[PDB]
Amino acid sequence: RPESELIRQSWRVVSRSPLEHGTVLFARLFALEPSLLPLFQYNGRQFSSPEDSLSSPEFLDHIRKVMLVIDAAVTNVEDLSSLEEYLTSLGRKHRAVGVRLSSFSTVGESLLYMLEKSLGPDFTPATRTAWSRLYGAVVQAMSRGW
Amino acid sequence: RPESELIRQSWRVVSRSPLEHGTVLFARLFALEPSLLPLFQYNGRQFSSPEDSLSSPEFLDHIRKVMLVIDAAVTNVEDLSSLEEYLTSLGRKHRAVGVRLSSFSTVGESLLYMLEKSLGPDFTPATRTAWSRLYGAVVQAMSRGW
Amino acid sequence: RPESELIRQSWRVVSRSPLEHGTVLFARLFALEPSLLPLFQYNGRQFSSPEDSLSSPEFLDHIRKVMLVIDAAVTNVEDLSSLEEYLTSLGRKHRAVGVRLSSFSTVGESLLYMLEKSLGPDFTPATRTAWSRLYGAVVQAMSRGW
Amino acid sequence: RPESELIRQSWRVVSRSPLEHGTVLFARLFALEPSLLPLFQYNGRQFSSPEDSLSSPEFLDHIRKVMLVIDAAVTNVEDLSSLEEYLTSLGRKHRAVGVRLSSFSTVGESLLYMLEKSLGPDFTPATRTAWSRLYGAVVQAMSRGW
Amino acid sequence: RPESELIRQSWRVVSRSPLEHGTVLFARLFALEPSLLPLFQYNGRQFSSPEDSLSSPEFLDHIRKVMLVIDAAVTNVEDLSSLEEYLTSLGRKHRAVGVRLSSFSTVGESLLYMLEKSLGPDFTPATRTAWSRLYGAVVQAMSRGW
Amino acid sequence: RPESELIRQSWRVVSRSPLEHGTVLFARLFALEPSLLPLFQYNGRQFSSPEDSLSSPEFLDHIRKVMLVIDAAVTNVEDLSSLEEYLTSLGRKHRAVGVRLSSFSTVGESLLYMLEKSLGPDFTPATRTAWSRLYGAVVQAMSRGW
Ligand code: HEM
Ligand code: HEM
Ligand code: HEM
Ligand code: HEM
Ligand code: HEM
Ligand code: HEM
Repeated sequence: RPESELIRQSWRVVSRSPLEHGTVLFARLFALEPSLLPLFQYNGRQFSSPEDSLSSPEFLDHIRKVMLVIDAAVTNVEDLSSLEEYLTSLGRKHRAVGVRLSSFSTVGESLLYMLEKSLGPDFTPATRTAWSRLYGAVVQAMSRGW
Repeated sequence: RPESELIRQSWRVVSRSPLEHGTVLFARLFALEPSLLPLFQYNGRQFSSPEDSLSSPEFLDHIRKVMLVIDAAVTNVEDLSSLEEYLTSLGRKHRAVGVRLSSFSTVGESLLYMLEKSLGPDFTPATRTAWSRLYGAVVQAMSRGW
Repeated sequence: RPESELIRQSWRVVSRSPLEHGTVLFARLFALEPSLLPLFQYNGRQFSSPEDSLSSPEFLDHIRKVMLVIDAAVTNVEDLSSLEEYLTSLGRKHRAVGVRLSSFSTVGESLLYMLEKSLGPDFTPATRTAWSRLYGAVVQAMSRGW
Repeated sequence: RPESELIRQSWRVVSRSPLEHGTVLFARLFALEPSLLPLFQYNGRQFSSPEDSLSSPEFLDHIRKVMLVIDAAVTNVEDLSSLEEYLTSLGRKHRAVGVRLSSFSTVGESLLYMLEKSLGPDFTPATRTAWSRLYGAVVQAMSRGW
Repeated sequence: RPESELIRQSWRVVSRSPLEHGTVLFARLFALEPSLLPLFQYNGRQFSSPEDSLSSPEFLDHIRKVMLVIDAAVTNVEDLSSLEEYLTSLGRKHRAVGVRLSSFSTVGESLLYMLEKSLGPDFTPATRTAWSRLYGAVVQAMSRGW
Repeated sequence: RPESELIRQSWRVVSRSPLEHGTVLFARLFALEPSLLPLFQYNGRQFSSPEDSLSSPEFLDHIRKVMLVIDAAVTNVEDLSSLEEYLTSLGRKHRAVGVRLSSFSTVGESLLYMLEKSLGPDFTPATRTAWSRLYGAVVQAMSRGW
């Protein structure tokens, strides 16, 4: 894939500061779909507002985990089947905790939003399409699990 | 069930003032999912904002009805099969008016939110888990209807 | 004042259920001006969302207090100078806790909103103007205090 | 259908200024379901806020297209099978771009909202029911496509 | 002023469709400051949500009036003292209806937002600064009135 | 001051990760007062949504600056007059860019919110009061400038 280098080059920016960038992704996600806020429950409490999630060490650690799994997809962008079973197992964990398959698009839109805002003019049409394809391949792998 | 007493003890607080507590539950529900606001249409009009629903006698009467059905679940917590057909009939009514099965989780999260906020430190881990199980049993009964 | 009976007649509806109606007024107030939410701090904690305030016994008791002071204005609508010093003392308490004079209009708009929604077609033009005048007279009395 | 004239008479108001009215419909749609905002992507960019969509010529042109297709349904209200294949083809296009069948209700609620707000007292019970039936027939035609 | 041509050239875009552009400005204004929504009251009713304002013929006519007064400022950009008394009289009307001097900045930010979104890359730094200066001169003229 | 150690001890938590904590403070600030979003304009563009600010390197650098100035107040908590002229000069800069004195309370509430959420049960009554006093002393110093 020639778009493998578009993904690698565009991820370098974000990968140097994964929590700041992941913070944009989750801020966007809760602005688009605040009904996902209750899925993140730590110490038996529900976040009242999206800004409450940003004060939780557990939640910020969850952001870091998400960013490491996207980073792994980037590392394996030229295949992606090297991570197939890890992603199917990650999908099984999602279904277990009550996440719906239909919510995948909103997370993808939040990731694309975060990339658009970080790269500016460098988030070219080809770069956008390459990320949509990567994300789609990741979600397909995770979808085996429902 | 030993958690039957956790449910009964925790419901006494809320059951003494069902409209105030139900008001928290619906306020939370519309904050998490404002797309449910149009399902409550009285006198051929749509609520523009969540606060509009709180001014409607019909809507507040709907809150009271919801709270009485949760109260009935509490009264029958040691079985729950005593209410099985009433709940299946309630499920049929829901499908009829356009409510989706997928919205059950958001209502459950709103109920758990209302209980967390009312009980504070008394909403222990065991109490939380007991309510999730009760609510799950109620939704399972209602789900026969779609 | 002939509008004294418009105020008395229109207040009877609301006065029979002061917490439900006051709940609409404060729900509207926080929807219009969420920056007022932090002024209501009980047990050293800030409400994260407007729906959090509706779960607080202290806050609901504050609503009841507000509704009793509007009720007192209605009781004294034919004069209003009978309550002048009580209202000036209430104004002093407001300035003390950090409330700004400029926020009076938003509270007035929330009260008028609550009355419009409760009375429907009975909230005639004359009724609206009578309430605006009463509220203005109340705020003038309270404004001595800043 | 006798409600054919209720639909025609009520549409004349809106049809004279299709962009202003369509603007209400989409403003309502994004207020109820902001997660639909990312589906409208032009020039490789995502709208950050609903008000951003109203500044986009492409988006306003999309509103005009939607309003012309509702207008065509009105023109063919006495049958509706004259437009069956056009609507099935429109449904296929929707599935292609990632729109879910479940989102149809929210668009219907936004259309009914726009009609209620435009007609006021002229949006009688019979008029409301006639539009719900028309919209339902349109969505049924479009649903063949998923 | 050499920035007189930057203002004239940038206004031509917007002036051809004043209601669509004014709609962006007011949508932005209510998103930034929803407490201004109650100031626009027609037929003795308050808008519950910003989208309600967009359904009101009176409100859309108010948008057109605002856009004509900005257009007049553009027409007189090389002086602006030709409109001094009209603007002072407009300021007096504002104070009368309860608008605060402090709200001028938010309206200016909404206008600049609308211009940024309409012009894109054509809303250069010099164009931005020229509009800020024009708007400031308009508000100074209107401020005599409080 | 004995509350000097309450401030120092409570700041250690936050001072180790100033951007994450500052991010909570600004997220809260924009949730309470979205009309402050346009004051942060970089590269001649306005943030459409609060989440847009979190993607801006300039804005995140502004957060770091704010956190360093609060850190300086903590370092000088036993006097605070050691920073008097720096703070008066910072106040002059604020007035210059259009910030209002009245917005100080909302920033203080956002800071207290961030501290409450970071410390949990360690944000005792005495700790809360100590921070309110420090913040008040800072704002008093900055207020010379308007
Ligand atoms: C369908 C949309 C999604 C939703 C609603 C969702 C939500 C969640 C939730 C609620 C958790 C558990 C939180 C906790 O208990 O700490 C979680 C875990 C996680 N998510 Fe997602 N998620 C979605 C998609 C994704 C995607 C697309 C990825 C990246 C490939 C991802 C990466 C992760 C990771 C790495 C974890 C930690 C799993 C573990 O505990 O081993 N998620 N997600
Ligand atoms: C799936 C999530 C739900 C949604 C979206 C929903 C929505 C609705 C709606 C729109 C109505 C009709 C309103 C009216 O016309 O007055 C209704 C009725 C009602 N709901 Fe729900 N509901 C949900 C779940 C529940 C649950 C979990 C309970 C409690 C077990 C419940 C209790 C009731 C009751 C008691 C009624 C009145 C039924 C009757 O007319 O006989 N609902 N609900
Ligand atoms: C200017 C707009 C207003 C704001 C921001 C405001 C806010 C507040 C706050 C923050 C409190 C103290 C809460 C507590 O510690 O429990 C309070 C108390 C109160 N307010 Fe207001 N208020 C406003 C106007 C009014 C008006 C117009 C009335 C009715 C005439 C009113 C009636 C009351 C009453 C009766 C109390 C309780 C006072 C006491 O402790 O003795 N307020 N208000
Ligand atoms: C299920 C709810 C719906 C959603 C989420 C939705 C969303 C969309 C989207 C994302 C597009 C493409 C935008 C673009 O690329 O410019 C579109 C196109 C369109 N929609 Fe919808 N839509 C829905 C239902 C409807 C309905 C009920 C109608 C009217 C019958 C309608 C009329 C149209 C038309 C006429 C187009 C242009 C199609 C073309 O490119 O040929 N949509 N819609
Ligand atoms: C300070 C911020 C402002 C606020 C809160 C505000 C609000 C209002 C309100 C509430 C009205 C009366 C609505 C009605 O009854 O129909 C009005 C009228 C109007 N405004 Fe503003 N406005 C502001 C600034 C401006 C600016 C900067 C301009 C353009 C120079 C402007 C142009 C107009 C015009 C032309 C009218 C119609 C006046 C008339 O009745 O003769 N406004 N405004
Ligand atoms: C009154 C409420 C406040 C508002 C609305 C406000 C807003 C702003 C704005 C708009 C800027 C300039 C942004 C830029 O161009 O990058 C700024 C700068 C700054 N603010 Fe605030 N601010 C407030 C209070 C405070 C407080 C209480 C502190 C901490 C003591 C603070 C610390 C700073 C610092 C350190 C800077 C950078 C100044 C420089 O350029 O030298 N601000 N603030």
